[PDB]
Amino acid sequence: AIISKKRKLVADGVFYAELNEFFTRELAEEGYSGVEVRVTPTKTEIIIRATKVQDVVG
Amino acid sequence: KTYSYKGVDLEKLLEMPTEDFVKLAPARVRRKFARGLSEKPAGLMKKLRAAKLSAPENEKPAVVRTHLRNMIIVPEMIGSVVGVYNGKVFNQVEIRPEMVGHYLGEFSITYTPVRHG
Amino acid sequence: TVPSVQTFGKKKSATAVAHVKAGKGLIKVNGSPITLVQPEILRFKVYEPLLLVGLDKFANIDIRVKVTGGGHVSQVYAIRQAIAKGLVAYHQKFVDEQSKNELKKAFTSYDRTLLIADSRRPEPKKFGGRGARSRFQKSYR
Amino acid sequence: QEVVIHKIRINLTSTKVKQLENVSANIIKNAETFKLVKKGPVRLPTKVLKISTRKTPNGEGSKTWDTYEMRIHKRYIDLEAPAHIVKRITQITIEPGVDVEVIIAA
Amino acid sequence: AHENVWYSHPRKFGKGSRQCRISGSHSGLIRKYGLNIDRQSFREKANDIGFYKYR
Amino acid sequence: PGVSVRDVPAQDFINNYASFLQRQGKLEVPGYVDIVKTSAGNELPPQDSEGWFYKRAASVARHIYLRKQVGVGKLNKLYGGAKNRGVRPHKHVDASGSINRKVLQSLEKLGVVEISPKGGRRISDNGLRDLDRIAAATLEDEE
Amino acid sequence: SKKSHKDKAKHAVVLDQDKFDRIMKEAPTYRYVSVSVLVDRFKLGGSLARVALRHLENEGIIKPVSKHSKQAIYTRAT
Amino acid sequence: SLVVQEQGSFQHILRLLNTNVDGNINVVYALTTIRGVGRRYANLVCKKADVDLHKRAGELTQEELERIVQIMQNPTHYKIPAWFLNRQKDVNDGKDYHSLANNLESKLRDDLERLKKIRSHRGIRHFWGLRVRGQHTKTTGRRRA
RNA sequence: ACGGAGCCAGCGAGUACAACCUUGGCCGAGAGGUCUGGGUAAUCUUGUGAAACUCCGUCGUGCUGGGGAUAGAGCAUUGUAAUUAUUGCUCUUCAACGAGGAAUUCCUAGUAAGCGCAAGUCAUCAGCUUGCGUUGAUUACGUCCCUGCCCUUUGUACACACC
Ligand SMILES: [Mg+2]
Ligand SMILES: [Mg+2]
Ligand SMILES: [Mg+2]
Ligand SMILES: [Mg+2]
Ligand SMILES: [Mg+2]
Ligand SMILES: [Mg+2]
Ligand SMILES: [Mg+2]
Ligand SMILES: [Mg+2]
Ligand SMILES: [Mg+2]
Ligand SMILES: [Mg+2]
Ligand SMILES: [Mg+2]
Ligand SMILES: [Mg+2]
Ligand SMILES: [Mg+2]
Ligand SMILES: [Mg+2]
Repeated sequence: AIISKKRKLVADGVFYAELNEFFTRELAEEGYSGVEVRVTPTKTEIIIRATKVQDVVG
Repeated sequence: KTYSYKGVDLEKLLEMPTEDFVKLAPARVRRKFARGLSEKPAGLMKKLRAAKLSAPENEKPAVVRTHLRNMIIVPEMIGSVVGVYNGKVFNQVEIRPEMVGHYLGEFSITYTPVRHG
Repeated sequence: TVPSVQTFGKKKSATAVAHVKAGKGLIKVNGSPITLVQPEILRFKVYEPLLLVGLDKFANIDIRVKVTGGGHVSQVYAIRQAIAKGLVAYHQKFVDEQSKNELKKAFTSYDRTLLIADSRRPEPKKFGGRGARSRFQKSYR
Repeated sequence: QEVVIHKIRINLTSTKVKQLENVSANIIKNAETFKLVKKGPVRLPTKVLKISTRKTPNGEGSKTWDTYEMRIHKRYIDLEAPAHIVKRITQITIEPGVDVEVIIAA
Repeated sequence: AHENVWYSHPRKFGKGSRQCRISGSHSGLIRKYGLNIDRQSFREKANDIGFYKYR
Repeated sequence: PGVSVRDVPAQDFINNYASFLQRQGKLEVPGYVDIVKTSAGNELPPQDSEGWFYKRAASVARHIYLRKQVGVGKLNKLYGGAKNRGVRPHKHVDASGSINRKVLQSLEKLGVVEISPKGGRRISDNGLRDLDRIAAATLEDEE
Repeated sequence: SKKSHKDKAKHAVVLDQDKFDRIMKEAPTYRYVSVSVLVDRFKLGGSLARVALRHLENEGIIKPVSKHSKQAIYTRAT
Repeated sequence: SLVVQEQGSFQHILRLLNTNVDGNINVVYALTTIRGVGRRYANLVCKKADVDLHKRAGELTQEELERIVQIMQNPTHYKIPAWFLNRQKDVNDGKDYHSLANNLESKLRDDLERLKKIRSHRGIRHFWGLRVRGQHTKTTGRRRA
């Protein structure tokens, strides 16, 4: 949207923190280890590094 | 000199509409009324008038007692007897003609006077 | 084109950019005659390089200095540095090495920061006090 | 027929630097191997974003304070360029972290 | 709990108009750049936010 | 033999141009003058009981001559220093806008200023020449 | 605290013709002249100290050496 | 520059508005000595009176004194604005008076006992002789008499 | 001190699912309101034309034009709601105060001190606080005497350790 660049960057950072705390909360039993957020013009992919990959996959 | 408000003598004061008071009554209350008032003081004044008319014309009308403190003393409510809440008890107060302009909370001393020794 | 060089001088924030050309003794800072710097007491300071060397040294030269930033004394010192640096740069570039040599000797021989920039610069204020190296006060009781 | 010069304008953004710098390097290398006219990768004052907080959560202790920050770099660029090659350049060579925006200068 | 009396009071503004979004606290809140989070929650999550101690 | 306003010392130039406006009957003076503080900062009027308006106009015209274009708010910030806020630490408070607006309107009425396209006021040709003449005369009076 | 100064007017608020005679023949024999000195001789209150001193610059009785404000420094015609 | 001062004409002690003033002070600040008269007010009154700013309180003539006092007691006729006054409106009669010294104490007092009679918090506090403007008093004042 | 006049900064921040920074043109003495603007940001506020300071005047040793608390009245502004005075502005009132006992704090160069400005809080509110810059020094460039600290040696009935 029409949002200042600094505000948008802070929003992206707090969204990163969003996901990080989310995954720590839920995926812990499945061995969550880290998160990354990569963005293309098309889609915003979230790459989830975990110990037990299949259980996260389900 | 009995009393006059701004050259509006007490006799003239006795029954003036609030809108007439608006042109008098310096900037604070002026801004208040200009910026609407609320629903509640309508009910307060209605209750006051009801107690005024119902009383048998010889005694000070029955205690109209309420928690609404921000209300302000307008001409067509002189003579009523209001219990203005205090945080403990509705402090009783009659409405002298000089009460006008000020607040109802003014006569509800929110704290007992402090004394040492 | 007219032989002309541009220099700068600084004082903690204040920047004086001087452009010197082959002119007729034209000396304007902010488009005003140099005689009218407001400090009025730091006034001699804006003259200060010239009197060291003698204004005859620049009779075929014109100097215009645009200056920004700083306070007032900082502004004046930046103007001084700009003037001196412009003289040195022009004389070195177009006149002769020895000419620049006596100019540098005369400038450095008096108030060394007249030619060289001052590095003396404020440092951040730490917390716990009104100044970078001050503390509020203590009670003890 | 899309021969009209577009005056396309790019603006980058990055919390960090090296990704932004190599992205700009890639954009300029693509433009130059495509024979485009460019106004160079201008450098803008990296806006520092500072927050000073009290370390202690309770206020007890000697007054001690800290200053977190980022330093954002924008560094817009601009081309006098046609569409398809340039729009394809815009949609390629993006790494994470660096955010890119495009305005057509229509 | 009258539908027009329960939670009647406005909250367009003031201290309680906004929450920590991490703990829902009111005290020690930061509103700069829209963080809307409190002192110390910021104190540890800032590194993942992108903040780092420099000076 | 050429000269400009930037070529003349300031303070004496402002007072000279103020006196020239004083002797001339132009520059109509609003009625509410001689009572206003010219700034919320001020608590005593101008010490000059009459004619301070002319000096203010001189300063304003000189200032517009110096800059590209200026509005009333720029003057308001420029004029006026610090309150003695009783016990409060001083801050800056902007001067009175009525004085600056009336000064600008009067200058427009005289014709030394015109409303710039960019938004604000700027100096016209004839007024600029007027200030040039005043500058040359002040320099001559100096020597 | 207590007004123990015991100070009278210690100056002159409105001049005398005799006071004008004093100041007129007084410019000689005082080689240093300043508003401070003129008040110091009990003869000028100080509000009119500058007034009188400027008046002395009517026939060039006392030439200026530095005419800055906050003071006034002059020396007799010699 | 200076004048011969016209000995035999400079007033020393004046009695204006049944209050005594000293003639050696500048006229504006001299008039400030009267209660209910400030420096700004006295200055505007003086300049409305055409009497010079740089005069002394002993050098003005008697007709000038009469002009000054009639100005100072009836401002509204003399294009002194409806504001600027000591007691604008006067919450009794709605006409903008400007109280002078003795009238000033009389009226301020009568307002104080009106507030006492009104029995407002302002009134009760004024009766108590504490801080009435709602300031902190836990550590302030602590000592008057 | 008060009038005028001169007219220099640097850190910031700023409206979105809403309503910020506000230029300019209006009007009003003022706070202010008003209509159009620009600005999601080296673009506009902004060159934040800030203060101290600079120059010319007035005042003149007077608790005085120092000092501005405490006090009446008015005009507005944020707010559902300002009374127990939010804040601003206008007038008037002008108090206490004479360089501050024993004590005690901080400080060695862009330093202390003066001077403000931006940001946090914020709807409205700072005397706070972080940072920023400006005007910018006196005096050391040393010693364990007071208050402590390092380590070594020594003595101890101490080990909750000279409280
Ligand atoms: Mg300091
Ligand atoms: Mg000024
Ligand atoms: Mg002061
Ligand atoms: Mg004073
Ligand atoms: Mg001044
Ligand atoms: Mg700058
Ligand atoms: Mg300023
Ligand atoms: Mg006094
Ligand atoms: Mg000070
Ligand atoms: Mg606090
Ligand atoms: Mg040492
Ligand atoms: Mg100690
Ligand atoms: Mg033991
Ligand atoms: Mg013992």
